[PDB]
Amino acid sequence: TKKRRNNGRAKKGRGHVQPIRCTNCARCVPKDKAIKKFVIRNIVEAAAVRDISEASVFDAYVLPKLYVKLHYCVSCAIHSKVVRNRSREARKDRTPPPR
Amino acid sequence: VRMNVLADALKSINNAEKRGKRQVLIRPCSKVIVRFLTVMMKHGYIGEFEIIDDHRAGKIVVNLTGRLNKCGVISPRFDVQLKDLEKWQNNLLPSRQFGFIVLTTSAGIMDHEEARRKHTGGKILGFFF
Amino acid sequence: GRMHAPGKGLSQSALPYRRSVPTWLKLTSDDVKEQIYKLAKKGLTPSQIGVILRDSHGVAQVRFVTGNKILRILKSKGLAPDLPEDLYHLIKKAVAVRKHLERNRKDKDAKFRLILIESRIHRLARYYKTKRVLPPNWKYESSTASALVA
Amino acid sequence: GRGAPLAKVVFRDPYRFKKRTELFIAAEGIHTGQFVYCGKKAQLNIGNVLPVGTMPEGTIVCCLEEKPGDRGKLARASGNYATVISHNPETKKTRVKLPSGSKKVISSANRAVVGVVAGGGRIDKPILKAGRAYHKYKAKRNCWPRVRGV
Amino acid sequence: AKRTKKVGIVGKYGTRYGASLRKMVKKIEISQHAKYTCSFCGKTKMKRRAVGIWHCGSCMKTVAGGAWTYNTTSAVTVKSAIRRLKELKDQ
Amino acid sequence: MRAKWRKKRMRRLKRKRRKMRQRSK
Amino acid sequence: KSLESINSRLQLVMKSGKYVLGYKQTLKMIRQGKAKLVILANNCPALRKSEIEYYAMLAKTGVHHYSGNNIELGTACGKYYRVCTLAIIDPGDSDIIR
Amino acid sequence: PLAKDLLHPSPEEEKRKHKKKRLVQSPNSYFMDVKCPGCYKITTVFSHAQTVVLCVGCSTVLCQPTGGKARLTEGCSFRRKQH
RNA sequence: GGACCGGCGCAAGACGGACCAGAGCGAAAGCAUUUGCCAAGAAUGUUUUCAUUAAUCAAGAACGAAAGUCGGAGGUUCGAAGACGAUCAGAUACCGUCGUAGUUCCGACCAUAAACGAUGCCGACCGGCGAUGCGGCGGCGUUAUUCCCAUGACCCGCCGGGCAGCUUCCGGGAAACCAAAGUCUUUGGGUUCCGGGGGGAGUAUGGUUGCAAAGCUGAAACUUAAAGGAAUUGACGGAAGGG
RNA sequence: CGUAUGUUCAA
Ligand SMILES: [K+]
Ligand SMILES: [K+]
Ligand SMILES: [K+]
Ligand SMILES: [K+]
Ligand SMILES: [Mg+2]
Ligand SMILES: [Mg+2]
Ligand SMILES: [Mg+2]
Ligand SMILES: [Mg+2]
Ligand SMILES: [Mg+2]
Ligand SMILES: [Mg+2]
Ligand SMILES: [Mg+2]
Ligand SMILES: [Mg+2]
Ligand SMILES: [Mg+2]
Ligand SMILES: [Mg+2]
Ligand SMILES: [Mg+2]
Ligand SMILES: [Mg+2]
Ligand SMILES: [Mg+2]
Ligand SMILES: [Mg+2]
Ligand SMILES: [Mg+2]
Ligand SMILES: [Mg+2]
Ligand SMILES: [Mg+2]
Ligand SMILES: [Mg+2]
Ligand SMILES: [Mg+2]
Ligand SMILES: [Mg+2]
Ligand SMILES: [Mg+2]
Ligand SMILES: [Mg+2]
Ligand SMILES: [Mg+2]
Ligand SMILES: [Mg+2]
Ligand SMILES: [Mg+2]
Ligand SMILES: [Mg+2]
Ligand SMILES: [Mg+2]
Ligand SMILES: [Mg+2]
Ligand SMILES: [Mg+2]
Ligand SMILES: [Mg+2]
Ligand SMILES: [Zn+2]
Ligand SMILES: [Zn+2]
Repeated sequence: TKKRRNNGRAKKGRGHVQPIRCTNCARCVPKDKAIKKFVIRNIVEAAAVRDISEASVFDAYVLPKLYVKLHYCVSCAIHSKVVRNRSREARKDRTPPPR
Repeated sequence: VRMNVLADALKSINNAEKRGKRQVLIRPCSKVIVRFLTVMMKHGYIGEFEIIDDHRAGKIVVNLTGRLNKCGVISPRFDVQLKDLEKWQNNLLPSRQFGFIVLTTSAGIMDHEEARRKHTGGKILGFFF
Repeated sequence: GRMHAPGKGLSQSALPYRRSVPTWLKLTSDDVKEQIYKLAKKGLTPSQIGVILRDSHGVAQVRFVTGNKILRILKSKGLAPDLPEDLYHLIKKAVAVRKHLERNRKDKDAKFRLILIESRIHRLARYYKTKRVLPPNWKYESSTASALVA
Repeated sequence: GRGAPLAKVVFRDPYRFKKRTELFIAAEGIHTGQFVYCGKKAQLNIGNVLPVGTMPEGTIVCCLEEKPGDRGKLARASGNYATVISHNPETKKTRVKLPSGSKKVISSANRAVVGVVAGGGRIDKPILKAGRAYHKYKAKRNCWPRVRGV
Repeated sequence: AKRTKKVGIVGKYGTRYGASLRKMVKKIEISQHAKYTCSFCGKTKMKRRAVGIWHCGSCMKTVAGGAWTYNTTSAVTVKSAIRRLKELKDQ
Repeated sequence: MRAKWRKKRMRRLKRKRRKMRQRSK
Repeated sequence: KSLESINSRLQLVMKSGKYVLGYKQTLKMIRQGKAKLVILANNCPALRKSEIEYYAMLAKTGVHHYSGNNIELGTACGKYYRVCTLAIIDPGDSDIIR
Repeated sequence: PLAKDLLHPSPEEEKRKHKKKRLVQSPNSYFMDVKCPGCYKITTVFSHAQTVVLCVGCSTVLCQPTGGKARLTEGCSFRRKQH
C-alpha cells in the first residue's frame, strides 16, 4: 500500500539528490527527505540571561544568538519527538505547527 | 501521431456528449468525417454542423442534441460482407430497434440498413446509437 | 513531439488565411525574383533569403508574391545548393560535434548527441534518396564530410 | 644503456670565434632546429635552462644541479622531473621535490631544464622475454642474469 | 579477411608469455609502431626511431617524445602548466 | 530466509558447482 | 565569430572566386600583382611565412594568418589535401577583402 | 458552461487564445512603417524581425532583434501597415 | 618523553555546508565554490525554409549509480576484511579503539539496483483553483538606471512548453486511490515489451559475453490448496498522546 | 545498557 503521494520526500522532478548525514546518528539521508529544523536561540538561556546582564561591561549589550541547522533521519526525528505519527487525514496537512 | 482523424472526431463528440455540452469543436475535418456526420444527422442523432475553412485540413462545430449514447469508430476498417453483416450488428449495436453501423461501400458511405437494401458490402467505419 | 527529444513544443508560424498580396507592396513578382537571385548569389540559404525579404522588404510569403517557393525559384535559375540546406546543416553540426569529441573523449554526452544527429541525417538522406533529390548512392561519410561543410 | 634521449645543442662561444657543442638530457617536446636559451634572463619554456631561483613555485624541471655549477645531477632518467616548491630569497635557497618524493633544499643558483625528461613510460612495457632483458643489460653492464643466493 | 579474433599485433608472440602480458603489451605494441601526424608539416609520417625519439620522414624533424607514444600525458600537462606559469611571471 | 541472502546462498552454491566441473574437464 | 566568418567566406570563394592553392602559384600571382589576399596556415615554415609576408609587403596586399594548420586550411578550401598557403585573385561573391 | 457558442466567440476571446488555437489561425505579427529621425524615406519592417534592419543610404540601425518583437531604435517612429 | 586544550605557521588529500526549494537541467544513470574555453540542448518567438520527410520498434548499437575487476598515480577522511575492547548464556553483531581492500584521480572492464512514479511511447478529448520555473505579449503604479530612453527589481493579467500542489459524485477502480490508473460488456487511435495459481527456480543443462565476479538466454522431474492484494474489526506492540 | 523461547489437533 502506498502511504504518501510524495513517497515521504520532496523529490519530484529529478533523479538523484545528494545525501546528508543525520545530526544524531550520522545516517545517510537524502537532503529532500531529511527532517530539517533551523534552530535559532540565544547563547545564554532565559534563566541565566539576567546574571549576564549586570555581569556585562556594556550598558546595552544585546545577547548574540545561536544558529544551528539540524538534519534528522526519520528514525531519529520520531525517536527524539521532532515529529510524531499522524492519522490517515492528519498526514496530508503540511502547515507547520502553530507558534 | 494522429493515425485516424475519424477516431479523433468520434471520440471528441462522444466525450462532449457525455459531458452535456451543446456544441463540440471537431479538428481536423475530412470528407469521411463529414459523410459520417451526415449519416448521424439524417437519423437525428446530431443537429446542424458547420464545416469551417482554414485553408488547411478544416475544423467543424457540431450541435449536439443530447441523443447520442455512443459514437465509436472501428479500427481497422474490416471488410464486411453482406452475410457477415448480421454478426457485426449483434456485436456492435444494443438492439436491432435502433443504432446504426456506418459502412463505406462502393455505392458510398451509408448505414448498415441502407447497405442491406442496396445489397452492397463494404469496409466498416464506425457506429452510433 | 520532437523525434529526438522529450519536448512537445508548439512554437511555429501561423500563416494568415488571406493568401493575396497586400496593396502596399510595390514589388512585382519578377522584381522580387531578381532580388532573390542577388541574395542567393551572395551565399545565403533559402531559409535566410526569406528572412531578409520578410524583415526589410515586406515580402511576407515569396510564394504569394511570385507563385513559386524560394528553393523552386533557385532551381530554375540554377542557383540551388548541391546539398539540401536542411541536410547540409545537420552534416555541419555532426562535423562540429565530431571535432569536439576528438579533443574531449570523456564527453559521453557529446557522444550521445552525435548518435542522434547522425540518426536524423540518415532519416533525412533516406527521404531525399527516395524522392530522387540526392544521387541513388549518396552516403554520409563522417570521415570525409568535413570538407563538404564549411 | 640510457632510456632518455640526448640532444646535441650548439651554442656560439662568447670569447672565441668557435661553435661549442653540448650534450643535453632531452626534455620531452624539444625538436631539432628549436632554439633553446640558457641563463638567468632566459624565458620559462620547455628546454630552456634557468636558475631555480628565478623559476616560479610549481615549475617542473629536469637535469637539475645538486650544487651550483655541477652541470646537472637530479632528475635525469627518462620520464622523471623535479618540482620547485618554495623559495627563501633571504638565504638564497630553494626547496624542490625529487622523483623519489624526498624534498631537498638547494641553492637558488642551481640550474635546471624546464620540462620532463623524454622517453617516459618506458617501464610500462612488459619485457616478456629473457632475451630482451639480455640485450637491455648488454648495453649497460654485466649484472644479468641474477642467481639466487639460496 | 579478419585473420585473428582478438590477439591482433601480438599474434607474433604465439601462445607464449601469458594472455595478460600479451594484452598489456598489445597497446604499447600498436602505439610504438604507429605513424603519427607531424605537427610541423602535417603529413602522417612521424614514426619512432628509438625509444623516446620520433622522426618525420618528410620535413626531417626529430622530436623527443615518449617511449611508446609521440607524447605522454605527463608531457602535455607539464607544457600547459609551464605556459601558465610563464604568464604569471609576465603580466 | 531473506531473498537477498537466498540469492547469496545460491551464488556460492553455483561457484562450488563450477569448480566441481572445471576439475573434471 | 571570426573563425566562423572566415571559413564561410572562404567557402564562397571556392565556388565563385578565382584562387590558387599552393606555394609556387602564390608567388607567381603575387609577382604579377594579381593576388588580393594571401592566407597562411599556422604551421607554415617560418622562412616561408616570412618570405611571403615580404612578398606581400612589396606587392602591397594583405596577409591573413589562418587559425588552423595546413590540414584544416585544406578542409576549409573544401579540398582533400593539405594547403599551406593560398592566394585569392578574385573574391567573387564573398567579401573576404571586407 | 455547457452552452458555449463556439462558432462566434468574442474578439477578446480570440485575441487571448493562442494563435494556432484560434478558430481560424492568424498571426500576431504585423508589418510597420519605420521613420528614422534622419532622412525622409520610409522602411517596411516586420514586427518580429530577426535581422538588424539598416536604413540603406542613411546607414542607421532601425531595429534590434530580440526574443520577440524587434526593438525599434530610439527616436524612430513606427506605424502599423494594414492588409 | 607535555596528551587534550589555546595561538601562529606549514603539508596533504578529500569534500563543496548554510543559500538549497515537493525549484532547475539531463534519455536515464545523474548534475551545486569562482573564472575561462569547447561543443551541445529544451522551451518560447517567427506572415523563414523543406514538404509527409512521421509514430513505435525483432535484429542490432551508445550511455548506464554503487559495489566489483585490471594497469598507473595518490592515500586526508571514512571504512568490507581483520585485530582488539565491551555487551551477552553465547555475540563470529549491534556499541567502542584501531584498521586492509576500497573511498580519490587517470585509462581499460563490468551492465546490474526498490535502475521506482513499483505506472511504455506517440496522438486526441475530458472540471475548477492558487502557485511555480522558462520564453514571449499586454497593462496603473513603486524603485534604480542621476533628467529622457530602454533596461533591470516589484505589482496585475494572458499565451505556450514543464516540475508539481489543492478541490471535485468527470469518470474509473477489489479497494487504497487515480484528472489519470478516465474517455471499457455503450468493449477497436497507432505500436513495443511482457503475466497466466504458489513453489521447484532464474535452479539444471546447452549456447553466448566477461580477466574474474558474473551478465544474458533458460527448462524439466517432482510438490502443493492455497500463496497473494486491498480494506474492516479485534488483540498485541520493548509506538505515540491523555488519564 | 541489557534476555531468548513457548510440542500436535481442536471453538
Ligand atoms: K594545537
Ligand atoms: K504555467
Ligand atoms: K487491523
Ligand atoms: K489432529
Ligand atoms: Mg506497511
Ligand atoms: Mg496515498
Ligand atoms: Mg520528509
Ligand atoms: Mg529544434
Ligand atoms: Mg522517435
Ligand atoms: Mg520553435
Ligand atoms: Mg652475466
Ligand atoms: Mg627477479
Ligand atoms: Mg634468479
Ligand atoms: Mg558552497
Ligand atoms: Mg534489443
Ligand atoms: Mg557501454
Ligand atoms: Mg560506478
Ligand atoms: Mg571504483
Ligand atoms: Mg587499482
Ligand atoms: Mg568480541
Ligand atoms: Mg576510524
Ligand atoms: Mg533486472
Ligand atoms: Mg534511484
Ligand atoms: Mg520494473
Ligand atoms: Mg523510442
Ligand atoms: Mg526552466
Ligand atoms: Mg479491451
Ligand atoms: Mg506460475
Ligand atoms: Mg545458463
Ligand atoms: Mg508483494
Ligand atoms: Mg528452542
Ligand atoms: Mg514447551
Ligand atoms: Mg504455538
Ligand atoms: Mg473446542
Ligand atoms: Zn538519525
Ligand atoms: Zn613532418
